[PDB]
Amino acid sequence: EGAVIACHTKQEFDTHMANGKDTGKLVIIDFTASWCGPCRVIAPVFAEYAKKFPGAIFLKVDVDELKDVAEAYNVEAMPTFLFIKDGEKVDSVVGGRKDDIHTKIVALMG
Repeated sequence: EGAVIACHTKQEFDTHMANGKDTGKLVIIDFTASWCGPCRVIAPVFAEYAKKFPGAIFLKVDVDELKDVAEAYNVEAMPTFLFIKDGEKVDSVVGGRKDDIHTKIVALMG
């Protein structure tokens, strides 16, 4: 319903990722951290993108909660936005680059 889904377990992450893959929707993951200032700044923006693009799935993964998922995706700066289509990584934005994130959503959705 145009909401950011906070994934608190790998199981939670995987079920939403599978839903995206299955339904052909773009999935955007915000790899974030509670200690991260830049993450805080971009958080409400990511939430507003979720409302703006109800046809895409917006996931939030706290890197200290899901250390294995962050590792598997090679997250090495915070925040990192990964773009997933058909289950596979297709793009990324490193840092709270508001315009770049918007541009990439619009472009990858169509």
